[PDB]
Amino acid sequence: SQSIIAYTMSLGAENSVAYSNNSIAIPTNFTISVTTEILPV
Amino acid sequence: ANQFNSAIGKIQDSLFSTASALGKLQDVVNHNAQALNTLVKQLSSKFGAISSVLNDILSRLDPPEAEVQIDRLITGRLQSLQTYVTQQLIRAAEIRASANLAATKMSECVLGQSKRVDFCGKGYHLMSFPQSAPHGVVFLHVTYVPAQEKNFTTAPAICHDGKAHFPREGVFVSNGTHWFLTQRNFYEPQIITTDNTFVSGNCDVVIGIVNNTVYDPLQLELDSFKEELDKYFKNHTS
Amino acid sequence: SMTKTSVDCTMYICGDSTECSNLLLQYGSFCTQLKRALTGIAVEQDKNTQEVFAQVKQIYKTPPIKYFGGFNFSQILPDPSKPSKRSFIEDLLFNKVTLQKFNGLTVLPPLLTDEMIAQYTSALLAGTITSGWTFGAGAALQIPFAMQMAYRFNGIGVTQNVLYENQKLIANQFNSAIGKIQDSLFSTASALGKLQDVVNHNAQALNTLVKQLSSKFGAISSVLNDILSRLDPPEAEVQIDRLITGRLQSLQTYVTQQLIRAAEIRASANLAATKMSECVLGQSKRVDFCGKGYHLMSFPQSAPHGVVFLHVTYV
Amino acid sequence: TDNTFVSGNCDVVIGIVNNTVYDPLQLELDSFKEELDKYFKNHTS
Ligand SMILES: *[C@@H]1O[C@H](CO[C@@H]2O[C@@H](C)[C@@H](O)[C@@H](O)[C@@H]2O)[C@@H](O[C@@H]2O[C@H](CO)[C@@H](O)[C@H](O)[C@H]2NC(C)=O)[C@H](O)[C@H]1NC(C)=O
Ligand SMILES: *[C@@H]1O[C@H](CO)[C@@H](O[C@@H]2O[C@H](CO)[C@@H](O)[C@H](O)[C@H]2NC(C)=O)[C@H](O)[C@H]1NC(C)=O
Ligand SMILES: *[C@@H]1O[C@H](CO)[C@@H](O[C@@H]2O[C@H](CO)[C@@H](O)[C@H](O)[C@H]2NC(C)=O)[C@H](O)[C@H]1NC(C)=O
Ligand SMILES: *[C@@H]1O[C@H](CO)[C@@H](O[C@@H]2O[C@H](CO)[C@@H](O)[C@H](O)[C@H]2NC(C)=O)[C@H](O)[C@H]1NC(C)=O
Ligand SMILES: *[C@@H]1O[C@H](CO)[C@@H](O[C@@H]2O[C@H](CO)[C@@H](O)[C@H](O)[C@H]2NC(C)=O)[C@H](O)[C@H]1NC(C)=O
Repeated sequence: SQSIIAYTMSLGAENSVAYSNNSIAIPTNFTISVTTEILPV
Repeated sequence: ANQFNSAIGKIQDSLFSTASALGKLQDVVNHNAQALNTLVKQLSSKFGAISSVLNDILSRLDPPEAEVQIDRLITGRLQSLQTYVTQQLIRAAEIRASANLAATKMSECVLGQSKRVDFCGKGYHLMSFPQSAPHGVVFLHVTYVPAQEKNFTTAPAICHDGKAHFPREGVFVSNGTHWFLTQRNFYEPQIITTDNTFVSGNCDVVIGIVNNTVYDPLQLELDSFKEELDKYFKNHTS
Repeated sequence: SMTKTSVDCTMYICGDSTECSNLLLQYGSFCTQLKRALTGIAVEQDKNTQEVFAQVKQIYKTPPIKYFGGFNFSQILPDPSKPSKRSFIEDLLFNKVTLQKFNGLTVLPPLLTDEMIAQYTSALLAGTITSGWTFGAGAALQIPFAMQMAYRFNGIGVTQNVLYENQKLIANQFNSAIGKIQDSLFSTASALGKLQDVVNHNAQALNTLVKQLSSKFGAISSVLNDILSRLDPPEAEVQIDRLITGRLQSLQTYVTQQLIRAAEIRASANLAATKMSECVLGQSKRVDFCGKGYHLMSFPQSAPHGVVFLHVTYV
Repeated sequence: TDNTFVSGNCDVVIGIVNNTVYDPLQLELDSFKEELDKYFKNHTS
């Protein structure tokens, strides 16, 4: 039973940075990401 | 190479089946077509005249009477033309801003590697490739994204011999017992030596400085050869 | 962004007059174009706000303990003791920047309420003080603020050992500079006039549009019913058409001016989005882009119809 | 010599001045050589 529902905007996840006092997060791998950008000329 | 190949393969699916982008060029085309259509359909309005056809006004009225109706039509159609031209000038200015931006992106993302953040994609810019779309340009922005993060215990400096050691390029990290010096954006642990660290003052000024030994390869080789020479001298003496 | 408005040509021009609207019909689609233009402006305002502020994948929060190496961010961090969790600087900006419906003119509300803008600003600030520039170029990787500021010193060509040995002095200098930002924002005048200028320009435009209804334009009167009950239909046609032409000219002028001003605001919003991407989400090597001096960092703060970047630089 | 690099002779650069660029390796090796020479001289006589 599909229907139209109204909600309040969700701005994204709620992630709390684990900012410690003497701790640092270093990446150990990577990813090659190809995004797209379309521009009228 | 495999990751780039997979991403370029997925590009053909994240462009035309997911909507999202590619609507700017279509919006440009639709806006221009709509402007032309409104202008051409304004020819059917009367604007107060008896008929919207100049032939019908002229065939049924004497000159002095037809002047009024022809003038009503002239005023209305001139107003519609002026509105069209003003809207076109505003749209032209907007498209010129967009074209200047596209030219800047071609100069800086494609012809070189850009340090400007978020200018050429989300991530650290590697390069960009252009493609031509109807009335537009499509940049494929190849960027480098850190993937798997591990949290270590970090220190600002190292006090080995009463002198603070700061990293030449990178950060000090510890996995719990040992201290290494890695680069910023990829965990590549390296033994802290005098080659990758520089001394600046004693260890009584920095806040958070920790205790660790700093390896000196020159002193290591010198001590080795000195021990060998001392053993040889002792053997020669007795 | 700027105020998103909307107009009803029938209401504004020939309000509740049957044979004024009947003659207005003869002008064709002259008033669908105005409706489409105002709709485009409104959608563009929402797009501008979203592009400027929605630069964060998640909503970052600082840890409960607010010690960042001695740098004191109390005046820019959110205040939980408020309905809208806004900072002290944001509250001052929202209180300081503060300033038609009767005839066909309506004002639409922005898609992002001020609470959502404040949440976005807090997310950007928490990311930039708990993870540096890493939160804008991928996942958020924490780093102690003293070490992050040493990174930023190394960026502008000064060895990091300069910051560590002068950490207390740099923290005190930053605290003094951030404490003067509450006074220099309003007393010095200069800036903060742009947002108030935008609001006042919108109010002036709407007031002039609704005051154009009191002009005769060569007709016997500016009231449709007064023309109706004074002259016969064939004679009243000319006066009603004069009124229609005058009010249509007023509406076209208003819409054209709105389009030009929306172009200017779109250019400014693109600049603000670029400044958020480059000054806040990273460290900029472009001169004078992120303040006078060698750019160290930046912090965003929402303001009514705009943004305020606090640019921390090294002189 | 750690923070300076050598390129050619001094007849090209305009305004090149005179000073002694300290060499830590040379200093340590010379000190060790002097100590070894003194030890050898003591051993011989
Ligand atoms: C970091 O180390 C310093 C220096 O430690 C000295 O050298 C080491 C290699 C080892 O031999 C230690 O026993 C030496 O003391 C520490 O400074 C010492 O602090 C203690 C306690 O207050 C004091 O009795 C000593 O005199 C200090 N030594 C010197 C040379 O100043 C310092 O406490 C260590 N810091 C931490 C956080 O562990
Ligand atoms: C870094 O990530 C890559 C990409 O996920 C990893 O490579 C994958 O490894 C898994 C497990 O062996 C394989 O099944 C996949 O086929 C690999 N992918 C590719 C594209 O080769 C890689 O192992 C990770 N590196 C480290 C050090 O963890
Ligand atoms: C932190 O990393 C070091 C370096 O890899 C680890 O020490 C190694 O431990 C293994 C297993 O016993 C030995 O074979 C290696 O020789 C050690 N390396 C060195 C340089 O000593 C250490 O175990 C790690 N600590 C933790 C808690 O994982
Ligand atoms: C992080 O370490 C610093 C010192 O390098 C701490 O600063 C002081 O820590 C003591 C306890 O060691 C507290 O009593 C003081 O109040 C702290 N100073 C200030 C100005 O608050 C700091 O507390 C440590 N922890 C955190 C979470 O920042
Ligand atoms: C950061 O600055 C704020 C002011 O912006 C400081 O808050 C003041 O604290 C003092 C001492 O308790 C009070 O007398 C003032 O009334 C406070 N001002 C406000 C506006 O609340 C805060 O203490 C500073 N933080 C640090 C660590 O020094």
